[PDB]
Amino acid sequence: VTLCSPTEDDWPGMFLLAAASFTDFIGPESATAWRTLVPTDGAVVVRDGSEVVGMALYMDLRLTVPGEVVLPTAGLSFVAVAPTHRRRGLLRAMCAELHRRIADSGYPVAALHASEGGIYGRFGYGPATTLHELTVDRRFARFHADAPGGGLGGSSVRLVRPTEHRGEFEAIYERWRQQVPGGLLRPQVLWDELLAEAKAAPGGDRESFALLHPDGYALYRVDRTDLKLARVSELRAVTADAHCALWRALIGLDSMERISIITHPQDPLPHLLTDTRLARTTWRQDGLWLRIMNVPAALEARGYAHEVGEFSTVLEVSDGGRFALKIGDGRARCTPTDAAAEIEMDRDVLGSLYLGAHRASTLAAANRLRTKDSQLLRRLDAAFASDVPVQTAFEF
Amino acid sequence: VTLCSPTEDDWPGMFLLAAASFTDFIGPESATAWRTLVPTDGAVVVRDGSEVVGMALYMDLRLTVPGEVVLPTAGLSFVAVAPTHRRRGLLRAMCAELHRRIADSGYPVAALHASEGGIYGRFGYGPATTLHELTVDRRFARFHADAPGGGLGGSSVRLVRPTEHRGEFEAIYERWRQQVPGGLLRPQVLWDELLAEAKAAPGGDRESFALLHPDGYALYRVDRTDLKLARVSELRAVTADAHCALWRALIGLDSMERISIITHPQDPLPHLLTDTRLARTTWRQDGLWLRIMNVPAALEARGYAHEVGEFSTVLEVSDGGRFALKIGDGRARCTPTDAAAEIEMDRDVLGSLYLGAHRASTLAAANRLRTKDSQLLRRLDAAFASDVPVQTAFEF
Amino acid sequence: VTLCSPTEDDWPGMFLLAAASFTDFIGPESATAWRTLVPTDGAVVVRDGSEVVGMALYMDLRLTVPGEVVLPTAGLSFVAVAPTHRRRGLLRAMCAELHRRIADSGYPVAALHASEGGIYGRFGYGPATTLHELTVDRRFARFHADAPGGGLGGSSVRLVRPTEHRGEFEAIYERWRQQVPGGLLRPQVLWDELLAEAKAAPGGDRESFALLHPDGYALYRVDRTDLKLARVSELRAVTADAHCALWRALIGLDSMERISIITHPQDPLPHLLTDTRLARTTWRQDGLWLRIMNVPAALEARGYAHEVGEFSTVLEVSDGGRFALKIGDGRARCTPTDAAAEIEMDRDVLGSLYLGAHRASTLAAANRLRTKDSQLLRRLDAAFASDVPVQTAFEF
Amino acid sequence: VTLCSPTEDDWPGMFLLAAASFTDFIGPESATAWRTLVPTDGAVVVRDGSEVVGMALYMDLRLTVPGEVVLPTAGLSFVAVAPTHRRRGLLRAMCAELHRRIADSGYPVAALHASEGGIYGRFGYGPATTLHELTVDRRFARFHADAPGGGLGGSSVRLVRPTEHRGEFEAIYERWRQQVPGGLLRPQVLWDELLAEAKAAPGGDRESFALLHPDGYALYRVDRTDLKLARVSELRAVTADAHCALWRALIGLDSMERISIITHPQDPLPHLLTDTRLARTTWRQDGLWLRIMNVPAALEARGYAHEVGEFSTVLEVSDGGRFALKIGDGRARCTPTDAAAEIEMDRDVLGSLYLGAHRASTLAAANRLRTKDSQLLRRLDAAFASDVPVQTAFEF
Ligand SMILES: Nc1nc(SCCCN2CCCCC2)nc2sc3c(c12)CCCCC3
Ligand SMILES: Nc1nc(SCCCN2CCCCC2)nc2sc3c(c12)CCCCC3
Ligand SMILES: Nc1nc(SCCCN2CCCCC2)nc2sc3c(c12)CCCCC3
Ligand SMILES: Nc1nc(SCCCN2CCCCC2)nc2sc3c(c12)CCCCC3
Ligand SMILES: [Cl-]
Ligand SMILES: [Cl-]
Ligand SMILES: [Cl-]
Ligand SMILES: [Cl-]
Ligand code: NA
Ligand code: NA
Ligand code: NA
Ligand code: NA
Repeated sequence: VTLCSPTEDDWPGMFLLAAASFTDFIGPESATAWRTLVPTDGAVVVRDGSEVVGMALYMDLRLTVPGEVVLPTAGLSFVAVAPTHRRRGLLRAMCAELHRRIADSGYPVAALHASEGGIYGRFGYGPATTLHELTVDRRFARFHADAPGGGLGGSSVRLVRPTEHRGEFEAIYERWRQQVPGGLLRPQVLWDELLAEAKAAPGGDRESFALLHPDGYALYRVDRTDLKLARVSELRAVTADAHCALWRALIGLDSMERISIITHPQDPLPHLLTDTRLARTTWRQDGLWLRIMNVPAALEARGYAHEVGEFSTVLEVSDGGRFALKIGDGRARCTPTDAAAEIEMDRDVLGSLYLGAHRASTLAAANRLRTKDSQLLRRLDAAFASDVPVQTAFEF
Repeated sequence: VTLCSPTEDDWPGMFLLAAASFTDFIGPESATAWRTLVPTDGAVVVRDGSEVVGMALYMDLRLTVPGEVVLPTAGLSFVAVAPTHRRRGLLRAMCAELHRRIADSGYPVAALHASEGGIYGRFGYGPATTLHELTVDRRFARFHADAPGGGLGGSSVRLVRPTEHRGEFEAIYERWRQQVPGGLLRPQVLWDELLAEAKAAPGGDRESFALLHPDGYALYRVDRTDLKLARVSELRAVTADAHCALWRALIGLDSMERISIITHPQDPLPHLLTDTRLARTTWRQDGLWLRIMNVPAALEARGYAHEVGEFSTVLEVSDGGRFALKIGDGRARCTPTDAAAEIEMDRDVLGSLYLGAHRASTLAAANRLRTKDSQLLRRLDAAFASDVPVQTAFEF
Repeated sequence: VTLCSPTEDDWPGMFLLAAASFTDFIGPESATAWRTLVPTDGAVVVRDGSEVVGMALYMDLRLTVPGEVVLPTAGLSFVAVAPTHRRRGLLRAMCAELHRRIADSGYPVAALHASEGGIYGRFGYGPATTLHELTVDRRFARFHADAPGGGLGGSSVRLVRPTEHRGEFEAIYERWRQQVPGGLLRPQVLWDELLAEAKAAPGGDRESFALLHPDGYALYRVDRTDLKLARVSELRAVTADAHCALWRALIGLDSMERISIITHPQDPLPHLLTDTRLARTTWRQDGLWLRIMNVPAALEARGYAHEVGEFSTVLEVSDGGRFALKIGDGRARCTPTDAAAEIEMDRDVLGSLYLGAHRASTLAAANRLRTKDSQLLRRLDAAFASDVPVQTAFEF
Repeated sequence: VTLCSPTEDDWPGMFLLAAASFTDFIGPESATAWRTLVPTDGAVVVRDGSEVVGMALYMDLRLTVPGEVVLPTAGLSFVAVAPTHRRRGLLRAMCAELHRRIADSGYPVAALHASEGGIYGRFGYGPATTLHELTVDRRFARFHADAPGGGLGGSSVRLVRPTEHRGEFEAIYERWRQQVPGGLLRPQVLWDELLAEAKAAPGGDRESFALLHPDGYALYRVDRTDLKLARVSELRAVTADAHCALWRALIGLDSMERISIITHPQDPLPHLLTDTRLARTTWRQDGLWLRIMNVPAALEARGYAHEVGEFSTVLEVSDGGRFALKIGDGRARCTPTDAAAEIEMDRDVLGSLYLGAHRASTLAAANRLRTKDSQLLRRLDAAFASDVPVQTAFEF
């Protein structure tokens, strides 16, 4: 049982583990496009001797954080252990090796999407964004008088084929991802992938349509089996006008009973309607998970709330260092100290605070975050809070 | 069609409308206990001529708001129009008369629980609290190492019969309701009611049990039909230790597969577990709705966040007045002005901001709240935000 | 195995067979009220030796037929064979004995409600009325401009308790049953029974409410388990105005999603709505079954369509006689003949034609009704057709 | 927003609206075969400026009406408004333009199949045929002694592949459609379409089989997911013998639990069985909708019942003219008058009466049809009634 970087001979055996480990496996044709995002020495395999019984890799990503700051981010993916090799500490050995390489490479944070919620906490990953499915019964949906874009004359929104308006989607997404915490750069090869999934599959998904505004788009398709449900796969809106305009078009899908979308907890859609209760939360789950690789680099890189007045404290991350933390004028200075800790937390808890999805007060109440000063707790809450609500970009 | 205060002759006819309008009607035996909370001239009936074709009333309540401030609150309830008299503007006439009496009586706010989400917005009520159902698959549930009360020696929690420990529940609730925004005073007659529902009913609900801590309780019963589901009807915890201790006991119900509870979005329970994903949000909805009766009285009565620095603005409520609003040191001064408005909103939107459940930024994005100053929006957000998360007390 | 009229000693043993044979058995308390409708020698029991292993009886009923003519009718009911005695020709022996007594007593027709659709055809019973369940999604339901009772001012309909308005229901029903084919006289003891079922049962049915017009009523209750469904148990309307008025009230039940009713195929309700498709047929089945005991007496008693011109024919009922049938001026003369048959049918087929529910053309196409003259078929169709659509009164 | 006849440049944009508006869209390959049935100037498009935001067309059809009379019929289809352009009166403008062209072209009637039951009533369309789904549990099904084709010797019915017996299906259908009200001429291109859908699709429908008699056929396939259900897509029988013979073969499908078919309310199938209750009505809905374009032309073209004696009246269609109507010897004469109206109805109500599906008495009871003479109502009922029951041909 040896842990190595895979050669080109190892990949056929990795795809077999992938096929047997992930249901959604789209096969080696689209594996070619995701492979370009893996750097040299981005991948580890465990061989028994011989076959592949374990793999993990990371991809080079660009993650937007509060203050419209863009961090180089190691995206962990394709993590699998063979059903023949469970409870052998392969995951722990592979994660330990990639984290070593990620840190040495100079990535301040790593990120992943979790197949289960009970695995990644112990390797220092905290859930950092919340997926929030809204299902609108669009037969009852009436827009509030206050709602934008209810005036006479033409609609700004067009119904289009995705593949004929690639340039415009790219441009709108690029604007979106730079202004929103949780935003990821989407490279050309993932746009090739996205627009390939937009066409109908034999005995599979139905054809995707697009609603296009100057400052937003919505990709959607009718459900395979439930022909009265439209699923919005992706809605990117740069302005409140574009968001409302796009939803007026989606509520216009008069052959549908229900529109569902996976969005964020602060989606304004419910407030656009006369009955806020028509936008039912049907599903909630963790989205992006964050491991803070370099605590000082990460805390200094993001912006903080300007409303909270300047304050200093000593933060201890369990096995992650102890730091004098000074926050004022929406910037942080984070420097080594041996002074007594005022705040203690595990590294995963910091990940969960970092994009403003979770409040320090909430984590404190569960004793995940320890301090003996309630004032300092209120000040952390306010500082780490994100002006622009955190959203989830795309699964990787 | 005449609108009057009901005499004792009108009540038999009101109960018939209640029976035909509300399914959960427990009949006139428990109507005697809710009737004590209705003041003289708290009720209006519409007669056709003759029978009752419309009714509405309010009850005298005490609602806790941010800053542990307790407001006299008109609780609207028992609102019904006969199926024979729809679309006749009876609701609008009854609401207009009660609001007149509520205002003249000197209540700064009114509140209700909504049977539908599309009715009460137009009479100035805004959803102010969020109900959040968590369903825990307790077969997988393991408490995090950080979680309080995992040490050796005795449990602090006892399994008891509710009716034998009334005094202790009352005391714990009284402590809870005074420290939590959304808290309501529960008078003796509603404790009589609650402990009567605690016993098993023939072909109805099963027997309620209680878990009792010094600083918290949980009332729960097994589901009528699903015998592997335990429903927590009510969990009141004054300390984080009590909350964790009570949940360790509930996760100890080893004959159950699932524990469900209707709680608030900031419930720390998910963070007490090694797998946060085991506490699934199964249901979300509006809880308490708030109509601000006197804008200056209400805005001046509540506490604000100490973290935001002193700031002044001019708020206009549509048909509710225009005010110079000055917030600093967690207090507000709200005085008449004819100066140009900086913020505009309908009266319902103010209700939704008032207990900190909804962010001004969110409502602004839906154009329910208008300003041309993003800095002022950030400052409102921060100020109106509640240190202690808003919870829902009991339905009325 | 001996077939006899039961003595008062036999009844305890009949109730046990009833309990074991019919689920809906309400027990001997309400068996006292149905027993009054059984004449002396109206009942047969089969004893093994000793216990009751078979029973059947008939009740004295008054059935309205086309031409507002009221026939004395033997109502077959309480028909059961013990599970220990199947395939022993007990049903055939009991039916043969009661039919003998019914004929000798001078009843022109017998009737029953069938537990299965494959039993009673061979004893000469034909399905004569059609039950037709309409389920209205009342959230979408809007009344057509043409619909009666949409004007300003008071409603004619009142929401009442059934038991407080017995006299008025009785009177309206009595008017209804005399003008509608399928109508049955409802004696005092069955009104006692109906108004006893109107009150709520512990772990059973919910409380029944009534909508009362001068010329119609609707009894309804909310479903045990589905709390958004209202079931209309009984709607009697003497005028089109009363029918529309009552449905405007039922569509006013704003807490309900769906109203269901068991009605007849020609119910005008769908045409009262802007969308006829909102009144979905959810269920269809045979209602009342008819055995013509005396062919000439029955054919001469009912009225026929005045529109068809006078015509003569020879009808043969298989083992029921052969008759010269002359129909003109909406009356029939039916006299013995040995002349060649022009029409042949089994006795059950005549039952199915007799109230106008089924067309001779339809039964002819299935070769249940034989003739070599298509003109005669058209003339039978037209003659037997009922001006007033046939309805089902109550189950017995 | 301009309304025009589409050029060949407009069609790509029409197919995109079709794809986004109709789920069942089979794509432009089969759009080529339906396009041949659209005359020059049979189509209208609405452009925004530019893209297609609205379309509607009509096809040249031949509809059989009572008296085996065949009318030229404008078949409205492919009617869609873009979700971006709702509530802009595009449907009303397109329907107004096509109705103008249809009338000027000299079509006496137009017809459509409705996607919802609440749209087309206001443009003068009445539901004229009833779809009636029967589901037979064929494990219990035993044919009555009276049923044709139960004798010894060979079956007349053969199990065949559809595509190998096109000529014979065509011939039988052609005979069927000329003798049945609701019948449509099926042109060669729709037989090409029907026999292309008869073969199995990858991850789609299973292979269609045919039962072939000299005087009837039944096309059927096993359900995609429910492998114990056979769906009869189409059963055409010219004689009662052929209908019974085909059903004896379908009840012979011994691997199936259930046979379902969409048929008409007067289908004799239930009467072919010993238990009529085995043929359960599972579904009912409106089929073909009829707009009478020229009232006199339409009323004079159809045959009437010979049984009703000669009678005269004055019919007023709301905004459709007023006519002296004289019916006798199964023919109508319909001429202009200013004499006082005896009958009044909207144009949609006439459509609903025209093929005999709905009775004037039923529509009168809902006040859709006004007269102060009950005798005249009985005479209309009898006259408009169809000897041959009305069936639905194929959806367009
Ligand atoms: N990284 C890749 N992603 C995808 S699509 C998103 C899947 C959802 N997840 C399912 C399990 C939990 C995490 C999210 N496809 C592919 S294919 C492929 C990789 C990859 C990883 C890079 C190496 C080349 C092979
Ligand atoms: N006010 C009362 N409450 C209750 S229990 C909570 C019901 C849930 N709601 C269901 C509908 C929406 C609002 C909440 N029971 C009673 S009984 C009664 C009153 C009353 C109102 C006071 C007048 C005496 C009669
Ligand atoms: N005749 C009676 N009816 C009823 S209620 C309707 C039952 C539905 N059926 C269920 C099975 C198929 C027929 C209809 N209850 C009773 S109780 C009783 C009799 C009786 C029959 C008369 C003799 C006294 C005992
Ligand atoms: N007219 C056409 N029909 C069909 S198949 C029946 C569909 C069911 N409906 C679904 C919605 C309600 C009405 C019935 N396919 C096509 S494809 C096509 C047309 C068309 C209309 C003619 C213009 C060429 C394009
Ligand atoms: Cl999102
Ligand atoms: Cl709560
Ligand atoms: Cl009925
Ligand atoms: Cl059909
Ligand atoms: Na809005
Ligand atoms: Na914890
Ligand atoms: Na009407
Ligand atoms: Na037959």
